[PDB]
Amino acid sequence: MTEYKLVVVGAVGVGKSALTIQLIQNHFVDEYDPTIEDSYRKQVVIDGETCLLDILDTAGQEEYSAMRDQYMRTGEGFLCVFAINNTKSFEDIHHYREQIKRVKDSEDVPMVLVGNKSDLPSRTVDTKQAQDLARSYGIPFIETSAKTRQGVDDAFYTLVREIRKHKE
Ligand SMILES: CS(=O)(=O)Cc1nc2ccccc2[nH]1
Repeated sequence: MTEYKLVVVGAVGVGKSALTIQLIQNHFVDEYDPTIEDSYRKQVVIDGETCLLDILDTAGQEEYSAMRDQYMRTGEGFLCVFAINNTKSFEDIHHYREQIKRVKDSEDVPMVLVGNKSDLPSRTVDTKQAQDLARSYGIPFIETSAKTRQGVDDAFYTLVREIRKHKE
């Protein structure tokens, strides 16, 4: 049972808890709790490899800056979760990605881009805007709603595969 550390980083109003809990105990929480640091751990069968996935839900407040470098250095994977109900958060990803590069010290990093609330009718961002951009970076774009549970496991399995490819 190999250990995999996945840190969840997103913006405010994305509902990261709705994604994490949906995978942990398969529960959808509509409520928005001010998460500071929530530890999660789940055992999944990655294409046959049952491993231990360590997940940490961080805060979305800019107040935590000095502690940012701390968790970003121990995180094997970075779960960039944003909501397509806001076009501002789509730009904030660049700030995070650019910073992550500074903490990773490498251009090669198994990261993907996902968008929650893809089931909301207030969708102001289209998939093309994300696909075209993701094409440039060369990163797989996966759209999964944590409300209806559409390819949730698949989105996590793909990430682990990317990490394994980097390892070996
Ligand atoms: C039970 S735990 O070890 O606190 C959960 C966790 N999730 C993580 C993600 C990245 C790095 C360390 C991480 N630790």
